[PDB]
Amino acid sequence: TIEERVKKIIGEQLGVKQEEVTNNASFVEDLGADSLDTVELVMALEEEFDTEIPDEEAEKITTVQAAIDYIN
Amino acid sequence: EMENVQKKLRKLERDYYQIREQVVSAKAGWCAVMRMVKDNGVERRLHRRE
Amino acid sequence: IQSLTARAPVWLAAQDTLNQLCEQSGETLASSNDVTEYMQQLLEREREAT
Amino acid sequence: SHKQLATEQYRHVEMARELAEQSGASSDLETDHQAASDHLNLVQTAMRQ
Repeated sequence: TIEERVKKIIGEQLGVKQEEVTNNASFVEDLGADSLDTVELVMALEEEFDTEIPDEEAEKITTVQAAIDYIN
Repeated sequence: EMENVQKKLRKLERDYYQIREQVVSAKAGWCAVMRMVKDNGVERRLHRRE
Repeated sequence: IQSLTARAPVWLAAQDTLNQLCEQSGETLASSNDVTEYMQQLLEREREAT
Repeated sequence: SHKQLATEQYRHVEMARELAEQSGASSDLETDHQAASDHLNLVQTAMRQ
């Protein structure tokens, strides 16, 4: 469904496939994306949904599941 | 004066929008190159971090 | 930050050469004294093989 | 700057509101002062009579 956006974009931003990401893991260390890569991921998510996410809320996406939690 | 700064905010917002497309489109290609480069080139030969 | 930035490139070049050198050998170096002792072991192997 | 502008607009609206009250008070005072000027002329007239 609409989550297909996130679970797609994440992979396109991290080089992993759609099913590679696990909800329990964390982007910062368990996916290999460093600070710059995570900034790029969150900002691409911002672009895709034509919305805005301030720094404080944006910093709360270190886990895989959060990417949908703030979305839906 | 402040309404012109608001309209400045709108102009700056569209500039930000442009920059954002640039960034995401660039990463899409970085992905592919770093996929192919893993044939031992990136290890130390191409990645001349100096 | 200016001091660190001026210093950085030299340290990085030195590290690349060091990594190449020790990886070329079987043993991994960690200090000046360590490099010296490796010199001595190298001399002993010279004078046996000869 | 966006949030500052939003906060400055909220402050601007508050200063505009208090001046609207003083503008009304000025019109009431103008009405009272018109009556005051009339009262002075009425007293000057009474003194002459």
